[PDB]
Amino acid sequence: AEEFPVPNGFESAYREVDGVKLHYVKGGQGPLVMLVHGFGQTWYEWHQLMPELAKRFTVIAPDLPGLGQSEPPKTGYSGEQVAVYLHKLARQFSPDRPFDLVAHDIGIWNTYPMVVKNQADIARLVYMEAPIPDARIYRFPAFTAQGESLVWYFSFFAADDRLAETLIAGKERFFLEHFIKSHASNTEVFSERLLDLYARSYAKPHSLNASFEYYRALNESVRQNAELAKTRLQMPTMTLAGGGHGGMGTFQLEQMKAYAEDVEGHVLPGCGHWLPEECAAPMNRLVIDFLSRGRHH
Amino acid sequence: AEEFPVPNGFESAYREVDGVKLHYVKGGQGPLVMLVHGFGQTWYEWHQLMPELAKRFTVIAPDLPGLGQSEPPKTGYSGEQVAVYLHKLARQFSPDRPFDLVAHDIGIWNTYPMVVKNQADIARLVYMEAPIPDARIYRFPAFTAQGESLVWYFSFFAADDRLAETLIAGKERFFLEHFIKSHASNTEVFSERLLDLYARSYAKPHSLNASFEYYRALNESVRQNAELAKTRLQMPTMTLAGGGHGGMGTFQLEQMKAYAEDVEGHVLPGCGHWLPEECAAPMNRLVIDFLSRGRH
Repeated sequence: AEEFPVPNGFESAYREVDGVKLHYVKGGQGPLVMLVHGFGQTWYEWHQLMPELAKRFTVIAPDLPGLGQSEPPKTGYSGEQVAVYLHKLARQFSPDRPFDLVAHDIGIWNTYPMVVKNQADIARLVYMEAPIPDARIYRFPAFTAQGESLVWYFSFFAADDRLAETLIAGKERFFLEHFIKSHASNTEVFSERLLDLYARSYAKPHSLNASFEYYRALNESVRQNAELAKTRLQMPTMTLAGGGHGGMGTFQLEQMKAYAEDVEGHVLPGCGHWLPEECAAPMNRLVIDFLSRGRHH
Repeated sequence: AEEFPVPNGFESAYREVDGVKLHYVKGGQGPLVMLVHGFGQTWYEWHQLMPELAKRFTVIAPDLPGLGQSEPPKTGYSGEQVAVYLHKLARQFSPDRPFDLVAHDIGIWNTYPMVVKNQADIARLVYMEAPIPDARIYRFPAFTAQGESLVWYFSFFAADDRLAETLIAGKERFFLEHFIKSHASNTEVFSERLLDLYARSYAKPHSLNASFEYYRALNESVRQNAELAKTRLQMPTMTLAGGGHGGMGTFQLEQMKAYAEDVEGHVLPGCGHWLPEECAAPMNRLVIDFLSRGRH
């Protein structure tokens, strides 16, 4: 079965990596690009970008461990642990050449450690719409003069007693629509049909729990990254952020400058957190152009 | 019926104030002291303090509009709106003399405007365990290196789509236990019985909604207070805060220094947010002694 429709000419498949069955969707020919989704979603957030990239690259979009159709991690949910699975997955398809990486939201948390620990394996990097886990996350506000803040939910999801799963179980579809739209500028792209697809996936009990385990491991990820960040990233990097309601704005590039020697950043006006869906045309263009500076099919 | 047991020598009663039926528990004789509860609770949080205070004062403990056995406000849930009800209630019982005010948690939000606007009516003031709504609240962090922060709940409760009611309905007891214990140092004082009583009260649909409407009005209250704070408080004031897990620590007094000319503060080591229950004896002593400096 497939939780989301595969684009024409792509295949949905699985690869066992360190005892964990990872789902991915793959298509195209050429150098490898791996696209890594974030919270609330699955590989499917990339489905509009994938066909365009596949004209020039071999494209793989995995489901994060525990989310979509991927099994939960056997080690743990900290960035360094999850990054092992994703690095090994990518290297199965590109064992002799570096690959490109695009990541959104917690996709960043789950890839940064393998990028910094295997810099020669990463040709070009695109990060969008989330902080790399570090001390900066403790400076975000609980509450704002406009209402709910961007990341108060970090505390909700990290809370003990299974607070989040206990409250959200059975109400996943309601919760996800609120979470997504509250972090959006162009809310209209989130049709009831699209929200139904995403909600059905994360409502699987192991996926609902997995989602929150990423946040329960956040402080550990921060501790890991404090050490890792002693070495800056050397490969070409691009950051994207939304400039509209729900977006990270200038924070994305400003933090990345501390991590990367070679970074260019863009803030997309009228776009919130969900760049691939809210602002498909400009986001896809920025990504395709940036990756196409390097050798491609 | 009664949601909580009334102490001997006290009466559970109601008064209409601006078309809203307010519940309160009252006892004692002497000058008036009004005790105002906060979120997750009702007049009952004061039930241990009340008999002691009633030896020297007339004591009234109202349920906030929409909570306990009080009807929802017919105006709104902003601090200035709610304060009118509480001010007029107190004046029904103390028309000719200033009265004392003790407030905890959102009881502070719901009283500050009537205190600053009617200073001649307020003899002495005790505020514990919550910020007065102002820009300082925007500095509290969303997340900490130890896990959940103190006030991420402000965003959860203020969120639209009835986010909080929708997620919490059917799980009111579970949620309230987590909320209370996560903000406590002394969790043992919250027995299954006590938690049952508080949960049943705030689970009334209109009370569950009322609870969060106070937070949905918080930014409005901040804006209101920005104007009101141009006038400093002149009456003798005491602040209390918990020094343990869940408490506000030094914030309470430090904020109050910006508001009040005459203020003393205490931080109670080993106590969290729920001072009247977690640390009843020392809290009661400090309140009684502070208020007994005035004629009683």
